[PDB]
Amino acid sequence: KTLQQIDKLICSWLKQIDNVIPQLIMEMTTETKRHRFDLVTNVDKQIQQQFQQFLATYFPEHQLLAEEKSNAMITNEINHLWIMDPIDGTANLVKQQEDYCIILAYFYEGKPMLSYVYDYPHKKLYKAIRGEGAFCNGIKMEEPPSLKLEDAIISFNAQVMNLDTVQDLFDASFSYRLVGACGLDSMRVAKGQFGAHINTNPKPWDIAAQFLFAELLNLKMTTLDGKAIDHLKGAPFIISNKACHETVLKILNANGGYQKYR
Amino acid sequence: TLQQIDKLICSWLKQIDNVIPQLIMEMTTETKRHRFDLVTNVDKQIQQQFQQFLATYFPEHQLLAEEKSNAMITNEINHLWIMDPIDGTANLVKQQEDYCIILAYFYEGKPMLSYVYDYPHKKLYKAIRGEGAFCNGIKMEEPPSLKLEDAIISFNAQVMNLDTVQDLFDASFSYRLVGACGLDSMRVAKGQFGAHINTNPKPWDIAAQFLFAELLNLKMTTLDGKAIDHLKGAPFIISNKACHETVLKILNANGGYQKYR
Ligand SMILES: [Mg+2]
Ligand SMILES: [Mg+2]
Ligand SMILES: [Mg+2]
Ligand SMILES: [Mg+2]
Repeated sequence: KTLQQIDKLICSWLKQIDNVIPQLIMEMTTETKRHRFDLVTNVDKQIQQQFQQFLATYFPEHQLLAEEKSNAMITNEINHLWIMDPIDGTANLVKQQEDYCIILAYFYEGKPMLSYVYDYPHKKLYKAIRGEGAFCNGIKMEEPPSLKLEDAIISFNAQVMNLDTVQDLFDASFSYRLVGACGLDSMRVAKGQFGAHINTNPKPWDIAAQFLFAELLNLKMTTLDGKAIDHLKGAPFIISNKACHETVLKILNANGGYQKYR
Repeated sequence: TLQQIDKLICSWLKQIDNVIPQLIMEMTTETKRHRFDLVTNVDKQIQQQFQQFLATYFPEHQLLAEEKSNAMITNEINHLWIMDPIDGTANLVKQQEDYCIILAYFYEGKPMLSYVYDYPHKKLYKAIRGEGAFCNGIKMEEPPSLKLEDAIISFNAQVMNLDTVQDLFDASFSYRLVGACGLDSMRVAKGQFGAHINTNPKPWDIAAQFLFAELLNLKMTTLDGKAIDHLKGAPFIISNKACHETVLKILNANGGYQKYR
């Protein structure tokens, strides 16, 4: 199989989920996990099951690393690895029915080859294909214009950060917005609408697709130390326009750094 | 009937839909009071064109609007339209997304028609005294009750004290921000958010919301619980009914929400 061929299969499968999701929204059940605000719905689980049955049924060699199942499951060493957040932004799904997505990323011998962020509520499928480029619904994306921090909007979670560094990021930037799903706030950076998105504790599925978007669109995607991220393991991370990446990291690691307690 | 006036407004909106591309094509950006206070040709032309519409079809009606001078009398005026030609100009210029047109009509002080048009996503929220509130025709209903602890909230955390920001985070389900008063308010009308706060809105930022709040059974007041005068700003909130008091309580507590540094 060629990559365009695999993409044809995956797009096709993502598109056919437009048919299923409404039914699941209509019969939505909710459980908690690590605490009462750590939600998981019937929608998350059904989308994951169906992808795994789809993977089993076309790429039986390939593995799945995904949020709503256990994963061991090794480096890398796994020739063909899929990583999935069946619903990124479950809270938003639950509370708003909007601003959530589906994340998939394909890795061959550890190198990222295909990435998808599907903004279902707005029927906007973002994908990235190595050798072809990045697209939103077939409309090819290009590297965004340079944005300095003071000219850019930033997105991050202000509840899990020391309020001093929160303030500094407000002061240093043009404005603050939050969509509330890593894949969506990440896409706003890829489109050039936000200068940078931060998440101080993502799981691997929250950021798996963004790797290839960052590469093909000359974005910086690093740890909050400016280091490479290991796609199997999470790390605190940033996805940024090139002209403001250094400035945001400088601000975050300043004065003892960015955690509550420093 | 306002049904009639509504058809005409809707038809003006359709016409503006065909116009905005051209305006973007030749977009031009200036700043007003500071580097963060933007205006573009899109703002100016949309406004000028409603002014023309109104001079054509309703010559006794008056217009209070962001991009022009306004005097223009408090009380004592029978047909008044309030306009924010683009609400979320920062979003337009920075994101080309999440901005709206805000338009509302007031007959002897009373809300009769209101319009929040989310052009980017082709969604028109309207409200019509006697008929109801609509989103592209689908009738909007009063949203379910939302206690604060089960609700997402939206506000500008930069303009506020960081102790009351925290206390607001502590008491709600989560925090989001769209960045246009029109759209953050419509999230509340839809029950996606429990409340939205703006501490220093202009009349045009909040003018459409009065009529939505009334018909959908929301609360809309100052940050002291009072009636808002539609002709002048005031620090304001629009809230699901089941979280209004709690939010106001938290905002006024420990000496208030205002910056101290
Ligand atoms: Mg989760
Ligand atoms: Mg998830
Ligand atoms: Mg303005
Ligand atoms: Mg405006």
